[PDB]
Amino acid sequence: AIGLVGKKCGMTRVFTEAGASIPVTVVEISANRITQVKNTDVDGYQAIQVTTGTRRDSRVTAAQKGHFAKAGVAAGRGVWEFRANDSDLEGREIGGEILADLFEQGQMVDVTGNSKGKGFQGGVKRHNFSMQDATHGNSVSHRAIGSTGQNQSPGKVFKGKKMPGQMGNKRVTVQGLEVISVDVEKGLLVIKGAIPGATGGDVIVRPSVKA
Amino acid sequence: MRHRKSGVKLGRTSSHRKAMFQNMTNSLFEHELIKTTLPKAKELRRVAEPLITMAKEDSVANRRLAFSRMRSKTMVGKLFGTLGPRYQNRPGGYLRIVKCGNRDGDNAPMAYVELVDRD
Amino acid sequence: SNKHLLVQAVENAQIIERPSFGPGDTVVVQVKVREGERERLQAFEGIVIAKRNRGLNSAFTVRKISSGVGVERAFQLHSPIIESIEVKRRGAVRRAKLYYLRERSGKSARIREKL
Amino acid sequence: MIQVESMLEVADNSGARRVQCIKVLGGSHRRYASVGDIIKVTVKEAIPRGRVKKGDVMNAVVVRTKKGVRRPDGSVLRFDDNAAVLLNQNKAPIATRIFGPVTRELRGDQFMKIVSLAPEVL
Amino acid sequence: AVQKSRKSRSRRDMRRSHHHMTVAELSVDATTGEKHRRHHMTKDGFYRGRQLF
RNA sequence: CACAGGUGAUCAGGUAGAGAAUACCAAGGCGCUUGAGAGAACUCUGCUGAAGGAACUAGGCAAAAUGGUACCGUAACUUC
RNA sequence: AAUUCCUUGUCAGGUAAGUUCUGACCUGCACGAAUGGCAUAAUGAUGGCAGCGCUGUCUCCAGCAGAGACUCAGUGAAAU
RNA sequence: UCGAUGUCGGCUCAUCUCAUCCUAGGGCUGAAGCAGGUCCUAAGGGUAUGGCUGUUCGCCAUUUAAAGAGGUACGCGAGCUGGGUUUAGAACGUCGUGAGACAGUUCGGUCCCUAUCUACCGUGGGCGUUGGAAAUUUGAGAGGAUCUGCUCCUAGUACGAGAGGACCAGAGUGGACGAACCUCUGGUGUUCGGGUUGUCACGCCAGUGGCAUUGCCCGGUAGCUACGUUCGGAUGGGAUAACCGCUGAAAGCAUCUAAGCGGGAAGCCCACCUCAAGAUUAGAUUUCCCUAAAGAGCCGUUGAAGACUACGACGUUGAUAGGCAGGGUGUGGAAGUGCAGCGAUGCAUGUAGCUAACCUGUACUAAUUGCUCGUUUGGCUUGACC
Repeated sequence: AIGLVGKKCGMTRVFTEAGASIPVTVVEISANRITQVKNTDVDGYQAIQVTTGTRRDSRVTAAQKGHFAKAGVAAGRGVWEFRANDSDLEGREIGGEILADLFEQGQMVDVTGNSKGKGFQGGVKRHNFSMQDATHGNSVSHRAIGSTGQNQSPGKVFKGKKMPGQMGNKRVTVQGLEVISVDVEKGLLVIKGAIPGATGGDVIVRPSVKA
Repeated sequence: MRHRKSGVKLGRTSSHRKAMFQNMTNSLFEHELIKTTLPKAKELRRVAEPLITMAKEDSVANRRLAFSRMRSKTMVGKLFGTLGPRYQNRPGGYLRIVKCGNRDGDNAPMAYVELVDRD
Repeated sequence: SNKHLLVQAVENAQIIERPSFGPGDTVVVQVKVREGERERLQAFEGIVIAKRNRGLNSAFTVRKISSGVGVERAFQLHSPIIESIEVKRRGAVRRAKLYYLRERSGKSARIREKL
Repeated sequence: MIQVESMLEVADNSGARRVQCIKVLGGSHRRYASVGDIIKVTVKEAIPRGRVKKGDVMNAVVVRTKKGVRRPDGSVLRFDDNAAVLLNQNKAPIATRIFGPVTRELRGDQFMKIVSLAPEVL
Repeated sequence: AVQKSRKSRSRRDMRRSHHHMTVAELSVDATTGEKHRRHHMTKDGFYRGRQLF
């Protein structure tokens, strides 16, 4: 149930010999150093804590510097934790190594990332609200919300009403994506799909939960 | 949205913005030290430096190309006369921005734009 | 060349060699066709009216007039569907994209030869 | 991309000249019909003393579109007109001649005599 | 459109509880010894041991 | 109100143009007494738009479209 | 029918489908001959209906430009 | 309620009920099969586009698995519209001597409000969480999502006189919906490249620039984007509804029920995705630091982050931004010169010149070890241990 953290490198295509174009995305997979192994006895639950990337020393706090030093690993750009089980905590020891070898070609994986942020967005784009008449006497409410409720009964707006607000820039998971190719010497992970976020953003890849 | 976009609007049309930075570049080439708004100072680096780069090698085509973008035969002659063979060995960064506070009339952030090497 | 280093590796390993051709030229593209189980090569002759050069993402659209109605097909250059391309007539045009030929039919849908 | 109230050329020997889409079949709110999709049409112009009279309501198959049909390699294949071939009450071609090319999305069992009679099958 | 009752002076002042004045960051210039805003030239023109006039 | 309104007559440059239209200029006169940023939703005013083309709607409202000169050619009907 | 309630009268045409439209019928609730009858070329920013062209009217909205909106500095209302 | 609670319909946006339209599970059937008919359970999702008419409705056309019945001020005009109704003009029919009138008709006819409170959608500041800090997190809970067609095979088998034609199993391919994304196909692309009309200017020619909607036109990078691409709606667990039981007495029999043991739905609770310790019950783990420390903030360079914020990166021990270098992309053949031509122009030098936002690098410029906040071992009671 454990995965790895990567960085979105952009999209491309993979051509099959039969003459099909596969829309793929490239995920750079640096070393995932294991910074802590949490178990049911010390933490109440089993998980693996990993780090990847690098940070300069001036940008690493003393508390983090000691957290990494106990593991014996270099400070990464972030710290991510994967919920595991007894079978997953087999060869995973403190300061260990997690490469792209975790995945094999043809395996369905779950990729999570932060979506591109659109900022404040109206109901038309945020919630697929129908636009109102561009002509036919329509006043200054072309992309307006329309009605937001009923009359005196209930005399309020219900909670969860679809309205303008912040769009994107949220955690989003795409399921059922195939691993097109794995290359570990160069830290490659080619995956079929779209992978929420922009180029350069951190993405987490885990084995698919649907199965 | 504005993702990965470049350029300024500065509450002007594009024709006005183009003419305003042409005037600023000519003024900076003449006096070599001007005081302007900090957002304008930062964007002036993107219209004034590429003219200095192209004047590092002097030719009729380059001389005529500068005049197309500057429309000042006094500053184009100065650009290829002294500004060219002063930044020949300098790989960019021909001018520096120094913040100089706020404007009295409207409290706009001000900055001096100075050419490097004795402006 | 326009992308991150590591996407360029996934793209350089997939590059088919092909003769060079500009827009305006007449080309024959041999297209791999599979009926039920047998593979043959169908030919698509026509005028290159547009091409986008994007490395592995390169493409070119070819316009021919098949039995009255005109047909355009935007071939993906580096695709094993494209068996081969050969240039028959080199064209002499003044513009990357020949989109104006979609309103030209006969004696006006013709372009000068590059010699 | 054929939708209701869209005119299509007739690409078979049925006597119809232009037909208009009045329904995109195969779904409650199905919006568009591409090549290979069955539509309900009204014939708007017909040839004199033909098999189909002006004003009939019948079935047709879209055989080529101006929007174009995509291929697995990513290529698009566009035409200069939107054409249809008139069908039976059980959605079978009534054509003995096909005019112009058709695409290879008509391969199957019900549109085989449309592909065999087509001058060109892309 | 408009209020149905006047706001109390207490409620009006709670809206004013985020109304602060910005205080500039200052520094002492190495050469002139003068106080100036951080990352700004001194009133007589000195910034980071450099003259402007 | 230092208000986008109204207020009679006179003078009448150039290049295009039938023109006192229109576009760019002359003489002359101005930049319309808050600015600086940013470049969200939404509003206004515009530009472009795949495929379809009135399916919109009370209604083609709005928009789009047409647009010049010369020549050819032009129907029902008519009080000719 | 600018008159007809019953009424979306009936029949014909137009549309895939027409309470509107056109033609006709006459059963004129409740036309009718200078509070003029029936037509009528031309004319109308007149009412209705139908087409071609054309289109962001719409399917279904997208992108972009400018003015606000947002932030800072200055001045500083309103109804309640 | 008349010191004013805006009428019908449409648009937009909904929320609930179940007397259920579809899908799901059942009993009976005048249930052979396929299709139905009734009634029970069931509200999780879904539940058309048009022609006519101001219409709601209704008729009709074509679909669909289905085109549900209702409540919500006959939901919704400080959200839009304004066709009808219902002002003032005018006319017809009719009534009136008349002024006028008509749940008769007809043509025409100003829809204001910058949001204080509640509510809701987002996004912050403060304080608290038994010293402080950097991170990682558990999950009390909350929300989202929940639809379905067709084809193949089983099998032309069961069933049926034939016509026809399955349940239960399995494989695929869609439609509507949603999310993410921009590799592809396209759209846009007003600091990219060209063509071109008029005029003005740069002394003039040449070459360029201003203005005319970006003057117009043809293309087009990045980004954004759909109509493009990819993915999703689970076939699992638990307890149940109707319904069907097993054994079984009250009631020697019978009986699903009283004791006891089962099956059983798209429904409930989990399972998937997102949020979540202000869960004041304020949780947990790993480190770091305490005569201003660990850190945080200000400031600066900024970002596919963003209204302001917040969040992310960087600040010389540096690639954070701009420039610069080299590529790529786009445009399509610069200028100058030469040649051919009377000339317009064509050709060569030369796939040239230019090239936004792209890629990779590079300290040239700008990111000043400056200031502020934040301390000094963290109360007491009890128990175990020491």
